[PDB]
Amino acid sequence: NSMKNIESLFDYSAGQFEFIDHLLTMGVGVHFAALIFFLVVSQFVAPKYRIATALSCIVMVSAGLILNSQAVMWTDAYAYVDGSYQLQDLTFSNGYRYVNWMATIPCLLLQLLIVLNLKGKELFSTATWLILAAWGMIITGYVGQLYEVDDIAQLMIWGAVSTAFFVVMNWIVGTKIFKNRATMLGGTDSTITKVFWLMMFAWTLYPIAYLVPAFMNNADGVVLRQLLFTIADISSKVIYGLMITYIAIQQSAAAGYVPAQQALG
Ligand SMILES: CCCCCCCC/C=C\CCCCCCCC(=O)OC[C@H](O)CO
Ligand SMILES: CCCCCCCC/C=C\CCCCCCCC(=O)OC[C@H](O)CO
Ligand SMILES: *C\C=C(C)/C=C/C=C(C)/C=C/C1=C(C)CCCC1(C)C
Ligand SMILES: CCCCCCCC/C=C\CCCCCCCC(=O)O
Ligand SMILES: CCCCCCCC/C=C\CCCCCCCC(=O)O
Ligand SMILES: CCCCCCCC/C=C\CCCCCCCC(=O)O
Ligand SMILES: [Cl-]
Repeated sequence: NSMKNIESLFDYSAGQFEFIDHLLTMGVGVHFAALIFFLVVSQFVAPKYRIATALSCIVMVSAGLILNSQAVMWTDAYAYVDGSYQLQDLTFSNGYRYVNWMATIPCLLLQLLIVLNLKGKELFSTATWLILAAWGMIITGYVGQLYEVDDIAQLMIWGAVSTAFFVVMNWIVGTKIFKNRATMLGGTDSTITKVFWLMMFAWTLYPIAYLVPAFMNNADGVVLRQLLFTIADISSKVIYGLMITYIAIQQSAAAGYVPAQQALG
């Protein structure tokens, strides 16, 4: 997993290396700061939607820990020798991000179905096919990135299969959204449409980072990839969670829940 990724192939100047480390540690503070927000505001959510904010708290920490682990692993592996940071130990890899995706993605999707006001049979059903679709996407994508150094052909083929799941996944998401927004309260039938387009954008940065080894196989591609993941993380997890929370609170007010009615006031 360490020799299979392109990061183990290049030396990095002090600028490139300190910039990556600063990206990873910044994502930590952003997520753990967001955690405190999602934690505090969960009281302003009616019980019907409160799980939606608790799932954001889980994502914030699941991502913050992996990011924090990525930073420490980033430093342990490289040592400044003769004007450039050089690989010293095989401990860094992007594979740990994919494991973070197996957990955060089901949490990001489940809280979307909760603000849409699904329940019972359809919730457990729609939730089962989206996760198995996301898992199939994450796994096929994990196998392909194991060849981002040896077999680029395999990366493409596995990337194609992973994209097949991605398309099917979003098709189910969009279908459920536009077939259930009329049920949403407080005027959130418009906000949920915006969250969807936020989804379609942020989630599409990952496959672009997945392909950086194919069109920019250099140290500046390693920096571009992490910069892409950083933009994607902050949008698919933080901003996405803020919109989900705003929707959760808004409907809580419309339903007559006072802590949300006084919070928005
Ligand atoms: C040889 C390797 C095997 C190739 C196979 C891997 C490719 C999978 C892609 C599409 C089919 C799977 C998706 C089919 C989804 C049908 C179920 C569904 O979508 O229903 C959900 C519903 O909208 C909510 O209740
Ligand atoms: C490896 C490449 C394989 C080929 C893949 C490339 C082709 C992509 C085509 C469509 C994307 C669909 C994205 C999902 C967009 C949301 C669709 C939706 O919301 O559902 C329709 C709705 O019911 C209407 O009102
Ligand atoms: C941290 C949050 C999320 C939603 C991570 C999401 C990742 C993806 C949607 C990755 C998608 C890929 C596809 C479409 C095909 C190439 C390989 C990937 C797994 C990177
Ligand atoms: C309520 C407080 C909100 C902010 C959360 C706490 C802020 C923590 C700040 C930095 C993250 C700590 C982990 C980064 C490690 C830095 C050293 C390294 O490069 O590995
Ligand atoms: C591969 C694993 C498939 C998982 C299937 C989906 C499981 C989702 C089950 C529900 C978890 C969230 C429960 C929150 C519901 C809130 C509504 C209520 O309070 O009754
Ligand atoms: C660690 C928990 C794993 C959970 C797996 C359950 C989800 C399975 C979904 C579809 C898997 C499709 C990927 C094909 C596997 C072959 C790739 C390989 O050889 O490693
Ligand atoms: Cl991530």
